[PDB]
Amino acid sequence: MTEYKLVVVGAGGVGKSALTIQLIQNHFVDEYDPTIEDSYRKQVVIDGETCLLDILDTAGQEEYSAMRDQYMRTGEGFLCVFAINNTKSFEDIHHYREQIKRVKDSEDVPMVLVGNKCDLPSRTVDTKQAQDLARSYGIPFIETSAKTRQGVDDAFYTLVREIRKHKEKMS
Ligand SMILES: Nc1nc2c(ncn2[C@@H]2O[C@H](COP(=O)(O)OP(=O)(O)O)[C@@H](O)[C@H]2O)c(=O)[nH]1
Ligand SMILES: [Mg+2]
Repeated sequence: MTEYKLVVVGAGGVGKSALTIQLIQNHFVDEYDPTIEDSYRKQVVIDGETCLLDILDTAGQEEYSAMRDQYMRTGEGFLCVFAINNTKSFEDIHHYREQIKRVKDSEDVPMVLVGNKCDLPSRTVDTKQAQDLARSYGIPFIETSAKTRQGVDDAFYTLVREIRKHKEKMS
């Protein structure tokens, strides 16, 4: 009955699509056209509450989408995703958070920092690094693998729990 509008953002290749599809369909996609942006819905139970997750997997294509606009402005929570084997994608995080702050005109937007691909040994971004950045933003940090499903539910559900904290402060 309660809906949650989630948006997944981050540099190309970090695993935004694989994480979303893992969440909704419980499998790991080998390849997914990096230009495809679409929303995915799933009814789930989180801490005993039935809700519908309405999740926008962004792809960053300059072509107009009225759905995208709607989601960024009405998006209640955002997953900011980098890959632990992609130093540049971690450097790109701040750009994403800053543009979310602008859309919401707020420094307190429900948001979670996600370090994806944590099954890979070629790690270049250590946990303390990402934990210190999330400390600065005042948001949770979760390490995930869309391949093995580690942390995937935790990432999306933690975001819902952040939206709940926000919603109950604002009223
Ligand atoms: N090993 C590993 N590969 C991943 C993971 N998540 C995504 N990938 C792969 O990384 C590539 C890009 O993922 P994709 O979801 O298209 O990233 P996007 O551009 O952010 O949407 C694909 O080849 C996926 O199979 C992960 O957690 N572990
Ligand atoms: Mg994609």
